[PDB]
Amino acid sequence: TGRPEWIWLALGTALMGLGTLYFLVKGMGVSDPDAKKFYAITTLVPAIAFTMYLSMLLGYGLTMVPFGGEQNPIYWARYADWLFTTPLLLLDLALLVDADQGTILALVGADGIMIGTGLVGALTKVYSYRFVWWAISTAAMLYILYVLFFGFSMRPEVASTFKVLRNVTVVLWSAYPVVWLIGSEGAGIVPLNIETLLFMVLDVSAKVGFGLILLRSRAIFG
Amino acid sequence: TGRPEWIWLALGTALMGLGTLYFLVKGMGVSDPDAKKFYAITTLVPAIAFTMYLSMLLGYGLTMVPFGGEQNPIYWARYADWLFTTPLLLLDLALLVDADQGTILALVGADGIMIGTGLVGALTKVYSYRFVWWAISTAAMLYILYVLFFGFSMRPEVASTFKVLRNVTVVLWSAYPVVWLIGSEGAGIVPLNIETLLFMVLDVSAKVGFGLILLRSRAIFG
Amino acid sequence: TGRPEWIWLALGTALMGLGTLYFLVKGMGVSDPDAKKFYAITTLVPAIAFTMYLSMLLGYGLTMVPFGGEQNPIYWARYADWLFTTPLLLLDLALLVDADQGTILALVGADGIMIGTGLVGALTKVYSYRFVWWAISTAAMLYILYVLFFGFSMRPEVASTFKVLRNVTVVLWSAYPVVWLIGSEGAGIVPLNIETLLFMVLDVSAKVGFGLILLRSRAIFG
Ligand SMILES: CC(C)CCCCCCCCCCCC[C@@H](C)CCCCCCCC(C)C
Ligand SMILES: CC(C)CCCCCCCCCCCC[C@@H](C)CCCCCCCC(C)C
Ligand SMILES: CC(C)CCCCCCCCCCCC[C@@H](C)CCCCCCCC(C)C
Ligand SMILES: *C\C=C(C)/C=C/C=C(C)/C=C/C1=C(C)CCCC1(C)C
Ligand SMILES: *C\C=C(C)/C=C/C=C(C)/C=C/C1=C(C)CCCC1(C)C
Ligand SMILES: *C\C=C(C)/C=C/C=C(C)/C=C/C1=C(C)CCCC1(C)C
Repeated sequence: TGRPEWIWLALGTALMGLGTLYFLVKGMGVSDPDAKKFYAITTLVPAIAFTMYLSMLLGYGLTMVPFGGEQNPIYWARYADWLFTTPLLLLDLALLVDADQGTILALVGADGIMIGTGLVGALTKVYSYRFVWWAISTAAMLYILYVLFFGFSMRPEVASTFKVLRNVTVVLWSAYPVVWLIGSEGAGIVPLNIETLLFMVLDVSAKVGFGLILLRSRAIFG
Repeated sequence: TGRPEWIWLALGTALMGLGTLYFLVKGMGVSDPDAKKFYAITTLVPAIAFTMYLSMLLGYGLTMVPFGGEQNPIYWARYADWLFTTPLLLLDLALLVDADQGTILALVGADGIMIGTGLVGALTKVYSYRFVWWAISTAAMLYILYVLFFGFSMRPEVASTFKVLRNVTVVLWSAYPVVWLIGSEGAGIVPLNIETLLFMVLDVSAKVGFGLILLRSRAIFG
Repeated sequence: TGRPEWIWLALGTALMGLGTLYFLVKGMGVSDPDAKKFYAITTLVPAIAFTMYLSMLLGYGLTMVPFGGEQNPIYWARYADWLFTTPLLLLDLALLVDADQGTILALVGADGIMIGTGLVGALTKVYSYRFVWWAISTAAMLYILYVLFFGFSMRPEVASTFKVLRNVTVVLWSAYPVVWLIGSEGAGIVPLNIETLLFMVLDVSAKVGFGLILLRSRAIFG
């Protein structure tokens, strides 16, 4: 359409949907309860992402926020996505290592704060304050990464899959705050169509890429 | 008041409240933990519905959405209701059959998508796109119905209650997308006071009717 | 800033943050899973409260609501806080007594209704109706207090800590509806800077005060 970034929202919509369908199919047959648990969280992730990608594509998930002397296009639908899919991704990890729910509770609530403060920042109309929220959200992200490495004898099946996925997580996830900082939500350094591409590549990799590594491994089974 | 559908929102408010009070009373005495679990989910359902019915009655849960060349009255409070009560109803079913949480996870997330996409559609200002969201929401509903029948040796107590409730669920729930399609959110075929009546009858049956069948059966006990 | 209540929002921000940091530090070392579970819920509470306090301080968590012939400043961010932290506080209590999840389900859903109806009332533009929602929210609160005393052989460690915390809860929590009634959301009896102070003292006591009593006791351990 009339938004130059439309193409990347369309690609992302498409990629998230085919990823959802693929994992849906693959999960057909599965009766292993544990595996059952990874399939559900892992298919749901790009399915949610599919709908929020679509909502951005169709314009619904877009709003204008005034700040720094301009009317800025903010895709808020990203935070509706992440709010659910980021804890679910952390859920895949906790289960994979069989995390005490006390740690799961810390991960999921730290995540909510991360995203919730992400969202507040996205929509705050006082230019400098946006970066205050970014910082707090970053701190929660840094806490989550802390736990990923430091908050955790696992079955050797689980170990190599866990370490890979954790590696993929820290590298991908750590990129989100940077893109946010220099893109349209932040200093306005990198234009919106480029930011959206960046987020499209991270989003598909962190959900569909992450999911293919998880789901093709017997780490997930009994 | 000045809205012809006021009477059905008042009736629904009333019926949901007396249903809540009745189940509250009935749950008095109960110490069976399992039964405890069905009473809580089952009383909470029309209690939430009570407040959202009230919010529509009082006008709070109503908003105007512009599309197809008119200003359309959309009761958004329905989705605030369903968002919580529909997974809770699916929760009553999963527990009753002792569903693996992997399936519960699939049901509850598919439900969120259903309602969440329902809501997006309700509020989208591009007339044709509303039906895109309707379709996606319908697909999630069809998936849920799939699991209800196909996603599941149960204690014979549970079986006859389960089958009845599942039957009631598929027939009632399948009616919601139709009403949405031809009523005010959709093609505008059936007027708002009639749609609201339809939704009032489905809502009370699916929550209070469903609940009386559940709660008068020993299916729920130990 | 230009809002006389700014000082109490700043104090509260500060106190909630240092409380979060303190509990974070204290939870360092902890490997007891159960204790793990109380630390996470208990640190998360003022961390959420910290961000919502900040959001009010910075003006984001503030909105104008028209009613009774004036434009009223309503801090909605309080309900975004309570929505998560009040069930979490009830969670600390249920676990401490090892509540059946059927009761936990009743507590947490009754809480959601309480806060959710609190919020509807806060934002309703029909002056008299606000007090209808207040009443319904109060009823849910009274139900929760009912369960706290009546909805529940515990390990004697847990007992004296439980009774104290429950006492602190009933007295603090019962004060919130009163402040709401006579303050700016309600009859407008007590000015906003005074209400905000009241809420700041309750909030810190119910979260940080409550948490210090909980976390310095071996009630939380194995
Ligand atoms: C059945 C399988 C293997 C995959 C099909 C699912 C559908 C979606 C695309 C699959 C690709 C996943 C790769 C994850 C990681 C990334 C680094 C990809 C970045 C995305 C950008 C475009 C790349 C091309 C593709 C269209 C596959
Ligand atoms: C104690 C018991 C049995 C019930 C009282 C609870 C209060 C609410 C009404 C109970 C009725 C439930 C029937 C569920 C299914 C439906 C098909 C009903 C459709 C509703 C429309 C009006 C019907 C009349 C009533 C006011 C009972
Ligand atoms: C390490 C410890 C003991 C505490 C430091 C955490 C930081 C925050 C303040 C701690 C105080 C908690 C008291 C809870 C109950 C209340 C009745 C307090 C009402 C608050 C108002 C101001 C009181 C002064 C303070 C700044 C401590
Ligand atoms: C879609 C899946 C991913 C995995 C999205 C992850 C997003 C982060 C980890 C986002 C982080 C942010 C931070 C740390 C700073 C404020 C802005 C963000 C919300 C983008
Ligand atoms: C209140 C309890 C019920 C049981 C409500 C159920 C609603 C559905 C199952 C609603 C479905 C929708 C779909 C499938 C299509 C888009 C519009 C709806 C949200 C009405
Ligand atoms: C921050 C922790 C607390 C413990 C906040 C508690 C708030 C209540 C228990 C709030 C109750 C309300 C009621 C009962 C009546 C309507 C208005 C309120 C939402 C303030």
